[PDB]
Amino acid sequence: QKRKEMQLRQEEERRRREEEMMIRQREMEEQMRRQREESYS
Amino acid sequence: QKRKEMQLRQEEERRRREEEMMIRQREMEEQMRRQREESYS
Amino acid sequence: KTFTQRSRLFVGNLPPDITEEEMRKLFEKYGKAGEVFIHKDKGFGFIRLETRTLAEIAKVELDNMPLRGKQLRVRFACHSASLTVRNLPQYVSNELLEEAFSVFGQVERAVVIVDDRGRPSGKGIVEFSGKPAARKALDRCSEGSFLLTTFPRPVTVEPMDQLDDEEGLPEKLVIKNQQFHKEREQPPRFAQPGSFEYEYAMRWKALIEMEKQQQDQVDRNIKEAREKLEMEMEAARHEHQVMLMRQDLMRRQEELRRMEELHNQEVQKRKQL
Repeated sequence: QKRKEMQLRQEEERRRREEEMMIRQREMEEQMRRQREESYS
Repeated sequence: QKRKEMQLRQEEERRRREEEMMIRQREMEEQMRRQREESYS
Repeated sequence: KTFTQRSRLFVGNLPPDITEEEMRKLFEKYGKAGEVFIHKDKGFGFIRLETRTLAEIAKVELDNMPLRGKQLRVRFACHSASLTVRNLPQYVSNELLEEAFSVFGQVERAVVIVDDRGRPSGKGIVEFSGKPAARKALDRCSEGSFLLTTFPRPVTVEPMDQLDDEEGLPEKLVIKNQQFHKEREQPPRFAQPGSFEYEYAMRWKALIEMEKQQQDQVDRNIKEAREKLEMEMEAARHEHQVMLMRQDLMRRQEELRRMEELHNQEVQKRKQL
C-alpha cells in the first residue's frame, strides 16, 4: 500500500510536468507558424 | 533544427526529473527496510 | 603460473628439415619444454615453454634470427580456451572468478578487468587451460544461470574475440591489389571546405554521430530497466517467501487431514471386526 501510494504521487507529478512541456511545445509551434507566415509574406 | 533543439532540451529536463524521482524512491525503500528490520527486533 | 598457455609459443617459418631433438636443443637454454607439436612440411607447429619469464625472454630473443637461410617468424599463439564473463557483481575479486569457474575446470587465470581509478569495469576475462572445459562452461552458463554471490544476478558468459594489437598491419601482408592502388591515388589530408570530399565527409560524420546516439539510447534503456529491476527485488523476494509459506502450510494441513482420516478408518475397521 505504501509503495502504491508513492507510485501514484510520482505518476501525478510526471503527468503535470508532461502537460506543462506539451503546452510549451504547442506555444513554440504557434510562434514558429507566425514566423513562417511572416517570412512567406 | 529548431524541433531537434527543443526535443533535446525536453529530454534533458525529463532525465533530470526522473533521476530525482528515482533517488527519492530508493531513499524511501531504504528507510522502509530500516523500519522492517527495526520491527523484526 | 608455471607450464601454462602464456608460456606457450607459436613457431613458424621453420626449415623443412627441422628435428624434434634440435627443436628441444633450440629452446634448451630455457629449461624444459612441453608438447613438441611440429610439422615438417608446412613449417610451423606448437611448442610449450616453462614460465612467463622464460617465454618472454625466448620469443623475443629468437625472432629476427635467420635459421638455415630463413628469418624466423615466431608469434604469440592466440589463446583458445578464452571466455569473457559480463555483468559481474558490484563486489568481486580475482579469486572469486578463479574459484567459481573452477567448477567447470582449471582456471589458469581470471582477472576482472579494471580501469585506471581501480573500480571494476563490469566485465571479466577467464582463460581456462583446455578448449573442452571452455565449451562446457560456456554452454552451461548459457543454459544455466551462474550466480556468483548473494545478489541474484547471473553472469552472462560469451566467447572472447582475440583483438591482436601486436603484429598490427605489416605492409607486405596487405593484398596490395588494384583496389589498393585505386584507394592510394591521393595521400591522406584534410578536406577542402565546399569540395565534394568535405560534403560527403559531413554525410559520414552525420551517420556516425547518429549511430553513437543510437548506442547511447540503447545504453540508457538498459540502464533504466536495470535500475527498475534492482528496486523491485524486495517485493519479489517477500512475495516468493509468502507463496512458499502458503504452499507449505497447505501441504502440512492436507497431510494432517490424511493422517486423521486414515487413522479413523483403520480404527473403525478394527473395531468393526
